[PDB]
Amino acid sequence: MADPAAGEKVFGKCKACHKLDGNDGVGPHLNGVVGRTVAGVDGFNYSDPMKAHGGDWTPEALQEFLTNPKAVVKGTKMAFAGLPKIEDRANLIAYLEGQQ
Ligand code: HEC
Repeated sequence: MADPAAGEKVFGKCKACHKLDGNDGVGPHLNGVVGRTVAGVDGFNYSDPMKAHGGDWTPEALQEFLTNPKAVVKGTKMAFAGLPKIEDRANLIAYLEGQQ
């Protein structure tokens, strides 16, 4: 279950906040976020528990952060409730590996 064309319609839930193409806006640019540090865009103003995490966004840490953002980063400035199916986050993770 890694379909990148289905991850474009799931990324329509993200793309009012997050762009990919340099702009930022409400959330940062996600252009290769799979394998980037937590708090990893030099320019965007991040929250305290996002900066105190560090490390990396793996295709596994993103799979439970994209369904409960406040369970993995407790007190994030990301105003997002969660994705429901494991196919929704796995298809989006397959999209923004290639589409960046
Ligand atoms: C606007 C209401 C948002 C929606 C909808 C989504 N996200 Fe977002 N994202 C937003 C903000 C304000 C932030 C920054 C949080 C902070 O600490 O200041 C974020 C952050 C993410 C991140 C972390 C990126 C990093 O540089 O470490 C990820 C990985 C992220 N958001 C992913 C993401 C996806 C894929 C969404 C759609 C399913 C999504 N966000 C929605 C704001 C908003």
